[PDB]
Amino acid sequence: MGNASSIVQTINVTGDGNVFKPSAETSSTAVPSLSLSPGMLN
Amino acid sequence: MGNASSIVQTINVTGDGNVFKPSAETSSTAVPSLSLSPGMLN
Amino acid sequence: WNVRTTFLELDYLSDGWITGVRGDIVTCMLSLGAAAAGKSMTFDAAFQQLIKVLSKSTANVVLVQVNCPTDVVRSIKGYLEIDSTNKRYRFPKFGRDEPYSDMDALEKICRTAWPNCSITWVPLSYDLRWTRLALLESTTLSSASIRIAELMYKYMPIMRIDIHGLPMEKRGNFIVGQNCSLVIPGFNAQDVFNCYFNSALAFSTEDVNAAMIPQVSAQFDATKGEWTLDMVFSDAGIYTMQALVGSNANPVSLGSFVVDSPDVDITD
Amino acid sequence: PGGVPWIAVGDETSVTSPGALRRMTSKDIPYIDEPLVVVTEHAITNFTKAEMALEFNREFLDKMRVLSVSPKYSDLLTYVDCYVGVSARQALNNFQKQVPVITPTRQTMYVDSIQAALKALEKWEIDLRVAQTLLPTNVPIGEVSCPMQSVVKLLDDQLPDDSLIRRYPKEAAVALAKRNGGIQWMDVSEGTVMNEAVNAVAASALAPSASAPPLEEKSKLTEQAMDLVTAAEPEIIASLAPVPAPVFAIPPKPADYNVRTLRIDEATWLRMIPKSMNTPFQIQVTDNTGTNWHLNLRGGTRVVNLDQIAPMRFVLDLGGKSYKETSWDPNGKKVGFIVFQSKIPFELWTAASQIGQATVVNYVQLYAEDSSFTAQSIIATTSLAYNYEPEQLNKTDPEMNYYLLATFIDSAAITPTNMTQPDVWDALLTMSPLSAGEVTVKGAVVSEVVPADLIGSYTPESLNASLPNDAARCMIDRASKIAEAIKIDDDAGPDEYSPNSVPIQGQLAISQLETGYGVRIFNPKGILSKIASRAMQAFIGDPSTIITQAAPVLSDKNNWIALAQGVKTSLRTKSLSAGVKTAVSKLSSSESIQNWTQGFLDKVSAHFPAPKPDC
Amino acid sequence: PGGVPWIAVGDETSVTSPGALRRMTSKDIPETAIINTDNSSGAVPSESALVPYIDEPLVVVTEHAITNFTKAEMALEFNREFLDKMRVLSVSPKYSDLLTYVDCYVGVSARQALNNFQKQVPVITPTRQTMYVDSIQAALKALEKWEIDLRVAQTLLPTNVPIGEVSCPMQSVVKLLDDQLPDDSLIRRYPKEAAVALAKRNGGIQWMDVSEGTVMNEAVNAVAASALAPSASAPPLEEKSKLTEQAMDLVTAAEPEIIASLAPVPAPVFAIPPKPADYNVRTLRIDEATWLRMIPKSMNTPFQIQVTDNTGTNWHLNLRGGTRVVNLDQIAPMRFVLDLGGKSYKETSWDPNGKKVGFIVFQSKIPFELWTAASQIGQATVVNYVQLYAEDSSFTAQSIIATTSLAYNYEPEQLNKTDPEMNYYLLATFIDSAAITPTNMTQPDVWDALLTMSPLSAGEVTVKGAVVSEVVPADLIGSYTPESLNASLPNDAARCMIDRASKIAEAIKIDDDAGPDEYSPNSVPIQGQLAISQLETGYGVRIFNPKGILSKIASRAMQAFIGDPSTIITQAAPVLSDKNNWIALAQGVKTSLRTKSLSAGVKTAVSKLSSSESIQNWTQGFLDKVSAHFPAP
Amino acid sequence: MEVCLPNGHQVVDLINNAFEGRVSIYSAQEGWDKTISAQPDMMVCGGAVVCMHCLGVVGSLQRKLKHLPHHRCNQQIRHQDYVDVQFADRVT
Repeated sequence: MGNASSIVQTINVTGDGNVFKPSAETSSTAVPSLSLSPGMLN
Repeated sequence: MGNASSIVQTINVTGDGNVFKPSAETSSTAVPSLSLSPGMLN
Repeated sequence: WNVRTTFLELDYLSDGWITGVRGDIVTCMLSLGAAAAGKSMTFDAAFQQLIKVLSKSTANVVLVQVNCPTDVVRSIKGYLEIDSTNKRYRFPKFGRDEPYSDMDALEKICRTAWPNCSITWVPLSYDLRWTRLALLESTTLSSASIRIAELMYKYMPIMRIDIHGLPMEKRGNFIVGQNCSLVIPGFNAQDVFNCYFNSALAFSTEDVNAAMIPQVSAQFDATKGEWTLDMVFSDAGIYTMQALVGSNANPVSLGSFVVDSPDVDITD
Repeated sequence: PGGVPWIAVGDETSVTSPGALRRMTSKDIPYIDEPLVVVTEHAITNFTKAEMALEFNREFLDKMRVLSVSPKYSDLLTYVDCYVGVSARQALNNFQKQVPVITPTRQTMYVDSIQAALKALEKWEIDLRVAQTLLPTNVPIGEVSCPMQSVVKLLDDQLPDDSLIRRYPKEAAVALAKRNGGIQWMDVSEGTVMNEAVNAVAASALAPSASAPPLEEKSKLTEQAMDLVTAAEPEIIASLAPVPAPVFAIPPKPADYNVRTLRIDEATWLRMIPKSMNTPFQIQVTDNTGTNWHLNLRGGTRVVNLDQIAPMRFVLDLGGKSYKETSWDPNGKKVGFIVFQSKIPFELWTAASQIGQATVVNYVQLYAEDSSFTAQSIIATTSLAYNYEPEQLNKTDPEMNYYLLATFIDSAAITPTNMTQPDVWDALLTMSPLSAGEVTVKGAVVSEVVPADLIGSYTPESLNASLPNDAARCMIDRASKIAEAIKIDDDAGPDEYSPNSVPIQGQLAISQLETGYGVRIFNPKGILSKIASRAMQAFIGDPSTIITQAAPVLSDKNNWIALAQGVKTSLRTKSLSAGVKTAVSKLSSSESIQNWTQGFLDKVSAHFPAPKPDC
Repeated sequence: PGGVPWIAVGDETSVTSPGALRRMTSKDIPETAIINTDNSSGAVPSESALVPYIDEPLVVVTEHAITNFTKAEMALEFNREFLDKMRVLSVSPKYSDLLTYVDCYVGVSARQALNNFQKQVPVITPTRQTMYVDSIQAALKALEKWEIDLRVAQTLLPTNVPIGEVSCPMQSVVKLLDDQLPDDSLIRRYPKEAAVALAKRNGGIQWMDVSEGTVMNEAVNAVAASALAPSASAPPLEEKSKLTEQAMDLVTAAEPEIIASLAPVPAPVFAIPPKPADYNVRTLRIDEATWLRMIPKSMNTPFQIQVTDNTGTNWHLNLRGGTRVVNLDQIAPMRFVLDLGGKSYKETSWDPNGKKVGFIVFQSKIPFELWTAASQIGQATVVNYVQLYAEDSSFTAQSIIATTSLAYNYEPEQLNKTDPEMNYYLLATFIDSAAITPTNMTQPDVWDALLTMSPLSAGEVTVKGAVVSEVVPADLIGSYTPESLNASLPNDAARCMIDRASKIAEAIKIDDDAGPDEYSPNSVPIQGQLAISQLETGYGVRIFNPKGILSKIASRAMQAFIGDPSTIITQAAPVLSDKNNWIALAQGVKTSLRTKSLSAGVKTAVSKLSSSESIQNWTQGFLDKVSAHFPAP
Repeated sequence: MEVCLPNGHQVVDLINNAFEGRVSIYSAQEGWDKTISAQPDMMVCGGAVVCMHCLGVVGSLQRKLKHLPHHRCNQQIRHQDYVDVQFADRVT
């Protein structure tokens, strides 16, 4: 999370009313790996 | 398996005419694995 | 379910499982007597085994329904019979049988297990708050059944043990009219005590002569740092104690004790 | 498609526009509002397969009164026309019709329902697996037969007493028929029997042909070989340019040494006072707790030097040694480590003025027992531990010198004439690195290493006296994977040319044709083919030959680079193929296993005899 | 969708129960039969007496199978020229011409299939699928030697450069390839076919046309090449994906949650295939090895006993002060091998050559220390024995014992274990058919020899020398001194935990590339814990450190873990002994790996690019050599 | 910081080194010197430094300790549980 600065026009990092509720169902993911095998692309 | 009895039935486990003949072209699998990578599913 | 709700299929008096459960307050109601009768063992051995398994737990408060008399031994004809030679509660409405023991043994066991615990005997007689669980459930009550329940609870109290509590000791014979003493450690010369008997202030130490008990006195010893209370009671029952320390508005609660009626032997 | 759906807030839109997009919610479909997520095709297909994995056991699921209605994932997906993408720019650039969307709550409920059914089916699944495995139900090649009544008799005979088949035999029969197409049940009402399996494509993928191995095995082996070579990172170990140490290093392993038996010239991480000093002296050292210990130094004393060594942990064991002298007894004595730091070099030390700042870091007590030899005593096993972490010291001043010594200590002064042993270094030492990002060469830390110059430079003694974090061991452990992959990918016998040995042959031919100093020689193509074959075989049988000095062909650099590139350029150009010898051997072995299975089924039929024909 | 097709049992399009559906066959769809096959491959016989006419079932083919078999056929199409030369399979199989498209019910069971009606699904019989697989497999089988020779031709000289481009006149390449290629090769017999095949596989090779003149790229696999190619600033995409996937697989195998549990975990779930261990029983210290016993020392009355093996032969042996035995209770099954090679056991009054050494097992209710006069021995028999041999020794005027492999298996199930009072012991010593006089033989035993123990089970775990039913993995951290680790049994829990954590260490090293004292995403989990812990209140003097010192300490902790993975077990470890740091690191590894987005490290990328450029330079030099020593006309 | 118990052989070493009169004892007011009697705070047992308020291993000889390091202590050990070893050391 951002730090050492606050901006409230749109999203106040340091303001009230924000939620920090980690859960098993929500988890966290990006794009780690794909399918780039030579035989399947052609 | 085992032995049983019913007044009306469709198949006979202990009866006659059943086939047990394993083959290479037949084999046996159910669903050993599935591809559920985080990169693929989004 | 929404929060953790676990069900386990195993006897609780067996060993090898209390290391791995998470809890702070332990509840055991109407199970110990039947379990002890099923295995055909004395109540002392059953309580010893239960305390042994609960020693290794992480609990803070223990609430156990116990077979033990908190008054003179008398029989309630038709609902409970007491056999004293062979310590034995018999329940004729259900045709059942259970053993029982005394306050001294259970207190000694708990004091051995937890050297600085506080034992209280939960007072539920004379109280009508539990009726909130009956009238609000569309259930019809009667007064005579309530009285029978009070008289049965007189012999089946709830023992509440607080593991990290304030020790105190009993000296005299807690009988109506006799001399009974309390020895309370861990307090200073500015502290205050007050006792409660059925939601009414029986006595205090701020104003000794303004008490409602026949005779009360209090002394302090500085070398031992102890408070000595000498009392003579008039009414049997269960009394609770509280302590006020310094200028605090929240009072620290001590245990409770039981005052018994005189003998019932009559002749002509 | 993927990401999330969006809705235009205004009429004005373009490829790159400020604002103009808001996320869709449950209000926009026809109160609690939840976001929507676009579902891909991969998820749909995989979840449908997961559902049918449950549907194999419908008869049992219906006997037990669970899962009356199937999940049917394709009901939960809602089709809509909208901008789709992960961000607003991508959504602005895209527009698709009939994308499927769902809310997280419904997805969680769906997956929970599948998991609940799978939890309820577990014991049934294990029971069917036991029933299938109890007697051979699959054969590598061909076809074998056995009467069914004998099989059911054996199953009734040997199945466990709590098996759920003994409670539901007809349902188990139908389930086995679904899984295995060999087990077929005749239809009584009509007198017809035929295959009732639902898995007939993977069966064809896993089946051998008349003369060739299965496709799946070939594809899997090729993929495994490529994965091993890719992990080996050919570019790093073929580099002719410096590469940083953190990139080159891989997790290290301990090493075992004997300090006394080593020679000074090979091992450059040791310092010994010259033997010509001829006089001893004694010093007093204070440990961290203020205790005083007296120890003696003399000629021949050896110390490990801690300057150019990476953070390292030393564990020492004295077990089996005697250290028993005419006027000394090892029983009840004490041995310990001492760390010296001084501005005077070790070889110049003559008096206590030169010992610098000293400290007894660790110490133990020695216990002695009778040994195998008569009237001889040996010491019990000890584990003296020290952790050289340099950063805890003052490494700012350059003139400082650090040394490590291990020897006897005592609270009283040790008489020089009683004990003439220099130290206790004649014992088994185990060194293990503590930093996996720093590497040494020949006994000194190096900032970067050149992989193309380590090859063909170590004599056997130099390789012995290496520290555990040497670059040579990283090279060996990074070439071993290539060796294993080549062995998986090849079946060439003695002196048989293979696509994995010819790059060396081409390099040898070119090098032969060049002009250089020496007596020029010429060879045919056959001799070069044999030479390359022997070189590759020696590499495979011993991955530590590239670095060993004066190797036949692999000491050179061009040969190594050519081989490393050849591995990739050969593995990448296969078409689902296998060796000739491998194929024929697989066929013969499979036929032998088929014959053994058929014989076992004949034995099964001989016992548990089937009813004789009725009429 | 997959499974099988289903049809109505004849009802008037009113299917309101799973009892009105029956499985479709080839009679209901006559185009799927064996006689309606187009037979373009010539496989099916044309004689009418040989083609069978029976009812086969139907299965549904899914898109994955369609695409993969379609690419399998193009694998064959890479070699059409040679396949033409041998008159093999003149017409392409064309899988899509075998399927039949039907509107039906689709499913595995009738209840599911009833509520799922689909249109235009492709079905096929098992027989035609098997025939198609066989045709491709035979075509593949006919090309083994040709493919091998083609690969040899490609790999003889480098045809691929890691980055950039290289060049050479093709006449020089052809001269070299004629000079070096083997005579057995089919390239020499069929040159043009090989040239066309190589031009299809490799885009570098381009053949000029004599009739017209245009020379152009003709490879058919450019997309895969671009997926493999490196940009001039980053590594290839596929390599990054492969590396990250391998690291994720290692983390998954290591079971990060098992090795971080705060509640008891059963022994079979925690265990892994173990390894043997070696010991010297005489050199061990009894207070460290809790699994040995020893008769009290300074005893001055040796005694003799007799004992008989399972063949009834009587044997004499003697126990004295100092004799050691091994507890055979509460250690799980285990196999012992004892080897005396290299030891002497030589005295003036006794010579080992020709003597016999044996394993002897004792059962008694009396502790081994309180034994004397042979009355306390209890029931005992000889298990195994072997005869020694002597050879010259390096030390002058001495001799040594040749090798032995005295073996014994301990299986706790067979022995009765009826009385908990009963004790079991094992010993190894000299035995002989004549009584051994105490003066001649003084050695207490022959335990001065190498001893290898290997576990005989995979669901048994001990701690410190006694078996347990469950373990708490978070309670093993920082609880072993080094002396207690060289005296544990091979089935110890410490070894299992160390081997499991080695996979986490390998994964972190694979993913991360950081120098000394540099922060990494895999080392901040320790840092947060250190900060919060140093703020708290316990007992003793508090010390406050800034963020730089904490970052350096955390990095050093992670490095010390990676280099030596057994520090978590070791007692009094600097920072890794605390259980919070271990749990935080183990949990954070998964999150750190799962959120990479096709990326790598800066140091890796720069070094990789420099290495590849050096490789192209060397390749160009070699090609200059080839073009210079094989002149073009 | 969380701590663990010492092993058996370290306790044996402590006893042997105690009935021989060589124990090293840490007291806050006195330091590492054992000339003047005081209540112990740390004690060296078999090559480890253990806190005397809980008997959990708090450090090792390989590093120097200026005073009792910060840690988590249950503090359920009193002076009458270990005065015997102090008596043996002083008397010896």
